[PDB]
Amino acid sequence: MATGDERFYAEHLMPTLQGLLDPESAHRLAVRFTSLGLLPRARFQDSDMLEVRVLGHKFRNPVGIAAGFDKHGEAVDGLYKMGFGFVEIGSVTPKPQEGNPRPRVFRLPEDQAVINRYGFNSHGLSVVEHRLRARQQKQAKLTEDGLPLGVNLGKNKTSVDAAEDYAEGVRVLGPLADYLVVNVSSPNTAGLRSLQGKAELRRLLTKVLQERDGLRRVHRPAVLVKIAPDLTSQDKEDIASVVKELGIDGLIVTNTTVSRPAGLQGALRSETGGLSGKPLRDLSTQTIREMYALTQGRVPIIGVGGVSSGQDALEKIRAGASLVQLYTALTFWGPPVVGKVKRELEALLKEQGFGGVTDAIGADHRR
Ligand SMILES: Cc1cc2nc3c(=O)[nH]c(=O)nc-3n(C[C@H](O)[C@H](O)[C@H](O)COP(=O)(O)O)c2cc1C
Ligand SMILES: O=C(O)c1[nH]c(=O)[nH]c(=O)c1CCc1ccc(-c2ccccc2)cc1
Ligand SMILES: CCCCCCCCCC[N+](C)(C)[O-]
Ligand SMILES: CCCCCCCCCC[N+](C)(C)[O-]
Ligand SMILES: CCCCCCCCCC[N+](C)(C)[O-]
Ligand SMILES: CCCCCCCCCC[N+](C)(C)[O-]
Ligand SMILES: CCCCCCCCCC[N+](C)(C)[O-]
Ligand SMILES: CCCCCCCCCC[N+](C)(C)[O-]
Ligand SMILES: O=C(O)c1cc(=O)[nH]c(=O)[nH]1
Ligand SMILES: [Cl-]
Repeated sequence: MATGDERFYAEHLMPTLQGLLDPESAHRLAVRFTSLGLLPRARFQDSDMLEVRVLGHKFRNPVGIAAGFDKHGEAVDGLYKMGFGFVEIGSVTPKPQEGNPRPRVFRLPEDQAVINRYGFNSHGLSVVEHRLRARQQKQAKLTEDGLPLGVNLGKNKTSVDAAEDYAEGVRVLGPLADYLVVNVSSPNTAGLRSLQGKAELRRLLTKVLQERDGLRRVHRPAVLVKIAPDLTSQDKEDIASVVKELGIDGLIVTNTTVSRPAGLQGALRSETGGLSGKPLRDLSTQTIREMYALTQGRVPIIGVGGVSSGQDALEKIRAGASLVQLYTALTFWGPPVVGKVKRELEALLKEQGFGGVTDAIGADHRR
């Protein structure tokens, strides 16, 4: 196949919207529309070849919405409707906070990229908890039906105890989540990425895991750590070592990059913030590949960064990802991108002689 809506969105609707509205306004409107289920028809029907079992769950397809689109858990059901196999909300911080001053998001159209410096704009734990609670049973059913929910946790700008911020998040939202993410890789909170270093991480993660283990069984989420694409080889080794020592459930690979790859064309390339989309794609993929190897393929990875096609998804899966996420591609191609990626991925799995996604995970390593 290959669709009318895909072409219409790509060639007319999205460019027109970007023309009318700055990126943060467009994002806010998109959250609203999605929250109301005002979406183009998602014709694609997930086949069994797309199902994955990981992280204590069944995932009907392996394509999720990355953190940052639904920061505050306002559009979860709309996102499933859009065809994502799983939804991750957040980052959520303990107390509400405004984030950085505007403008703080920038398009690089020539690069199929975005740069953001939101700074964990967040409604806070309390608000989000209540919002999730209002739909908790409906989510339990969705999760049973292979449509899990992740919650990504951040820390407030003025916090004097990062580990406590994460612990508070585990206590408040963990009971509502299939998986939690310790996001220690935003580039837009001072000092945060230092939490990726070995001693800090071990201390923070031990606390987080303790908190988690203290939740009742039916409310006990998987815990993953989301890492930057900008780590040294030493940092990566250290993270793998800690994940193994502590039994962390998985990794999310990667956040945005503070690098500016050679060749960027957008006028806005030198704006401060994290860069996402196509220029991030292979950097991301390579990081997955390295982490999979460092963890002996025993630690589930959710691969993210510059996925806008089936090939992109498959490349990450073959590199070691059990699941993938996308955000920036949505910002270019709109909702039809979801079915596009899934249709393309199913075709390529068939063409490469995989019985389904599961058979492709980590395949490059076994060559
Ligand atoms: C506007 C924007 C906001 C984001 N905010 C968050 C966040 O709150 N937490 C997080 O873990 N990642 C956040 N990210 C990163 C994405 O989850 C993802 O890791 C990254 O953008 C790479 O995927 P992509 O190239 O498909 O966008 C954000 C990304 C963008 C573009
Ligand atoms: O337009 C953007 O630049 C932008 N930037 C971001 O950083 N985040 C965003 O979310 C966006 C907007 C992307 C978007 C997503 C969904 C839609 C949509 C939703 C429902 C129905 C039709 C379109 C439209 C635009
Ligand atoms: C101005 C010359 C015509 C170019 C417009 C592009 C053709 C249609 C694009 C795809 N469609 C919107 C029909 O789905
Ligand atoms: C609310 C819709 C207002 C639309 C006004 C702009 C129409 C320009 C069409 C541009 N394009 C050829 C890319 O579709
Ligand atoms: C109101 C300012 C002009 C924007 C009108 C909306 C259509 C913009 C489409 C731009 N472009 C031709 C590059 O697609
Ligand atoms: C709402 C402020 C700017 C308008 C941008 C585009 C809105 C398009 C509305 C489409 N719809 C068919 C649902 O009415
Ligand atoms: C009814 C047409 C409304 C005029 C819209 C003016 C364009 C807004 C500027 C957005 N921008 C090009 C900076 O993205
Ligand atoms: C955030 C920009 C949204 C603009 C276009 C919305 C199109 C909605 C189509 C709804 N329908 C249910 C009619 O498909
Ligand atoms: O809120 C942000 O600035 C944000 C958080 C995150 O983890 N990644 C990112 O690119 N932006
Ligand atoms: Cl420059």
